Amino acid sequence: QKIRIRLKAYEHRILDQSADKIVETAKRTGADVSGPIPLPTERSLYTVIRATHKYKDSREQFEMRTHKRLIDIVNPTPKTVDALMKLDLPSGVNIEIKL
Amino acid sequence: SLKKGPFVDDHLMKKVEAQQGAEKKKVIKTWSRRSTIFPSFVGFTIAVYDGRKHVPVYIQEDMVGHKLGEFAPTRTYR
Amino acid sequence: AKKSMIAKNKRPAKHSTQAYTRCERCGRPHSVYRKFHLCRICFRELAYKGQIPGVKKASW
Amino acid sequence: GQKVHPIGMRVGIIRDWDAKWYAEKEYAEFLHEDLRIRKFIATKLADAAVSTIEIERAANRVNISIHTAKPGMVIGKGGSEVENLRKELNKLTGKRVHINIVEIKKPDLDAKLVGEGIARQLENRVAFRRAQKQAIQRAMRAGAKGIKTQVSGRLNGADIARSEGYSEGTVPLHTLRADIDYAWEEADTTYGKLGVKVWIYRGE
Amino acid sequence: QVQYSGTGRRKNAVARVRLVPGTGKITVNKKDVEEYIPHADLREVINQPFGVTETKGAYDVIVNVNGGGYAGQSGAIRHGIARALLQVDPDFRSALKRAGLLTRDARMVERKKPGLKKARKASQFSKR
Amino acid sequence: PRKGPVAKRDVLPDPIYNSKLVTRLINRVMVDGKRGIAANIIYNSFDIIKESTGNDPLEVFEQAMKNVMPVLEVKARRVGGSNYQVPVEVRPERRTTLGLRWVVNYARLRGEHTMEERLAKEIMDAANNTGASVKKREDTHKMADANRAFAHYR
RNA sequence: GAAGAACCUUACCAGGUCUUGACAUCCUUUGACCACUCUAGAGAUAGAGCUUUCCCUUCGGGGACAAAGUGACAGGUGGUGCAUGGUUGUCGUCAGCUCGUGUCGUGAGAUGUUGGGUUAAGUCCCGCAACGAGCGCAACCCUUAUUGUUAGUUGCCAUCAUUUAGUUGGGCACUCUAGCGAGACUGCCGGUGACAAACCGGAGGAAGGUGGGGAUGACGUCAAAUCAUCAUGCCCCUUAUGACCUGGGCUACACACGUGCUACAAUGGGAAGUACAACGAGUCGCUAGACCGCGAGGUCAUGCAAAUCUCUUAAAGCUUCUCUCAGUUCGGAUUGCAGGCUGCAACUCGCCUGCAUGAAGCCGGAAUCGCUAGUAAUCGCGGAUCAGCACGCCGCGGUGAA
Ligand SMILES: [Zn+2]
Repeated sequence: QKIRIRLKAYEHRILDQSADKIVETAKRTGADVSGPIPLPTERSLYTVIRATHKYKDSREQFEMRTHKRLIDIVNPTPKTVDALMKLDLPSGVNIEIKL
Repeated sequence: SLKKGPFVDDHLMKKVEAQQGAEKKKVIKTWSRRSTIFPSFVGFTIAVYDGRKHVPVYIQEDMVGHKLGEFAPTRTYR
Repeated sequence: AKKSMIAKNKRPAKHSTQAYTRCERCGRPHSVYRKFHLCRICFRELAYKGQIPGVKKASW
Repeated sequence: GQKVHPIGMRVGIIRDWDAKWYAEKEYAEFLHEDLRIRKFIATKLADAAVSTIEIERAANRVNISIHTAKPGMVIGKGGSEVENLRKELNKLTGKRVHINIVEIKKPDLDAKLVGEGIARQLENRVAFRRAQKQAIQRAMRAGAKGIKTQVSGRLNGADIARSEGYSEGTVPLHTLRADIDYAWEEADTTYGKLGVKVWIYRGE
Repeated sequence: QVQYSGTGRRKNAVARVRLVPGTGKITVNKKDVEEYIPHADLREVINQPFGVTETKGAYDVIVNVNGGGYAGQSGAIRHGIARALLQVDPDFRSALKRAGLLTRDARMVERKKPGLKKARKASQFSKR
Repeated sequence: PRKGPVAKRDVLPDPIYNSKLVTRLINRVMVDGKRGIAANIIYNSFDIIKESTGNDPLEVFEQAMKNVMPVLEVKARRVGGSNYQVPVEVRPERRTTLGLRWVVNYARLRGEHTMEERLAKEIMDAANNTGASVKKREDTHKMADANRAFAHYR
């Protein structure tokens, strides 16, 4: 209800533990929480010719991934609201409180 | 391909209208590479720069359509 | 001549169709990833040094 | 050429990046501020002999950390040097910087430090052979599993370039669970520029 | 009521078969089996499970599908049938295996590789 | 190839006449990953065949085949390092292979502007021993045993 | 190299221009530069106009800042891969290359690393004056194929109802998403084998024998390549090979070669109906919808910073009709005219549309290349660089042989 939070990082351990922390901060005070919903994990791609003057054969391709989570909550009491306002850690994964 | 009117640079128009009263001075040096031809140009004599030298050429009637750059070719083959 | 050229871009251009891309630390004119502002080789190397968040090697 | 930068492979898999943040749509300022700060502490390395640099990302501030074999020399006499750091940095950043320090232990078994030292000795016109040998002396005896050392260029300030080095212990390379480090430095007295590259191995 | 299910996968296409007692029939995406299918008489292919067990009728088939071409997903319904018939009697699976048509064909399009025009094509190459 | 022989990828029977040969012939008309068209010209040719002199699209087919499938073949071998071509005892399968090959290819040049009249007429003429495919098999057997003298004890 | 040459970018040529100079540091006076407009100009600039204005004050001062000067000087895509660092190409994904201690030989050297068995392999077993080891092989890694569990939206619709519809009620069953687990190890059967290693067949199983694919490149050879990504010894330019601007090059054409695309048609040309993927991109950008013009497009308006909205109903495919073997209704190079888009500006030197004209070309010598399976062949989709411009390159998927 009227609140949810997205996640976007790279290593899954930090995302999953952030998920556990927020689920604690939600189901602690009140209830009606939603689990750590998986998401399609966008991916990028590049291609660098692995040389410096010639030989456009030797390619060297790299990548990027972005795991995601998503959690909504229902009946947020003033307690867990302000606990959300104060919870900031960890600091490797970007979250965003959203209605 | 410029159906919002043709185009000729102002540092040529003012320098071509300035003769509309009297006779025309035989010389109008320019860059001569961005301008189409307007009806107000017939009878003049404009020299045309080709990146190396300016090329003096008069103005006839049917020679009014295209741009200025089609008379001093910068190729010089032979 | 790379110094006069590098100094050229830091100014506002003469017209809009003139502001191109060129690496920051090095100065390659060609093939600069306009997501990172690195040239082709500089990103290649810096990926090895573990200093671009994200980028790894891609096996699949 | 054929070989692969070995901390370019264990990266992400078993060892992680050393710039821990996340930046969508703001991904050139952050990069070219990280680069700026990473460059500008090369003054310390002249004597501080640092090893690593982290770039954490606050909400609106800069938290980093470093490690060096001499904690007193970096922070200064009464911690005032770290203050000069803070004030030069935020001025360089336009963002409040919050530095931190941890002391490095067993600074023999590093890699960048060892390369720093052997390039130092090579600057003073000393015999490369005994330099490599005593380097691996003090390294292996500090407790390790293998070291290789390479040197190349106009060796002994002499004619056509060469390359040769010596190794003790044993270092598997194609295996992945390796945690092997790597460092590459440069020096010269008057003949262009020399080349030294060092590899260690301290557990899978 | 009584309903029987079973899935099938081929060339990255997947069909969700549904079985029920009827006269021998299949309604692919609320359409007659001869609509989704082109001209294709690869229908013996599709009834081929029946030609070995419950020979050769008669149940009905609800079926969803998505992905791949026609031939791919067409072959991909063949296996929901196998799994459904398998649900009925675990006394049939031997005669299915001996006649096969039970394991998922893992052949699929190849990961290409940089430097080659195709998955394996090598460019023509001047000798001298 | 170098180690040892290898498997052979048998085909399925046909969905009309249920013939391994029919499928094995449909495959040898397809060009560039486009199949249905081949099946269509096959079926239309079959109907045309059965129309005039209706016996079967299958029986006259096998007639034309046994008219074609050879029994020997010159196999160039340099046992003496030279241009020795020795008549070989052709295998069973390759016989059918060559049957279909000569049939389809040499029929492709029959020359009816119509799409599949070319095939139908060809196999109907072959079943009655008129046409170069029959002449092709007879030419193979006339070049075999044309030199079996010096090329048999090998 | 070049993963975007109209100007640039851009080194090169013709012109018009500057000197501690476009860029960095010091020092002397200082002290805060801007920006703005009008003129003459092809601009570079020149010339005038309100002006660049103290951001700390203890009464003493400091930074950004000009401008001038001053000399310290900067500057160079100038030179040498044959003085160099670093980074690649190949032999080669070929199976090899070595060492310590013992022992042999007057010595260069040899033994190990050889013979028999075995193998993808210096992989293993057996015997042997050799005993042991290291970089290599393999394994540890990523992905594909089966699935248990944990979780159910922006995903799914089986059990219910209703609406244009999974939409909206209702549900999380399935599908899918994605974490943790499970699973292939010659593990059991028979046989062959000196009982060893291994090999042939079998069950079970989703896959059986390195399941399929990738990343991963030993000692070294080739004075291979690169001072033009960067760096650097030495040699060199210095009122000029350093620097600013406009215009042209790099797109020149009697000719020889390498790589590609479209074709020489009846499995085809045209016209009309009819369905099915996958990978990814999106805020000054993807356009919904509707209106207009036959078209490239324009107009007003709509969501979308995301499993929601858009690019985007994929094309070959499947069903009918017409065309009859001809340079043809095939082929559409080339060219006239009229338009569209971005762009300060498309002659030199963009992409695209309509009309009109309609070239060579009817399967190609000697010779020569690629390819062992979801491969070859064939058909579409996307995106990197990027106002704009792809038959190239990097990925995806459909059909599917000998
Ligand atoms: Zn760069």
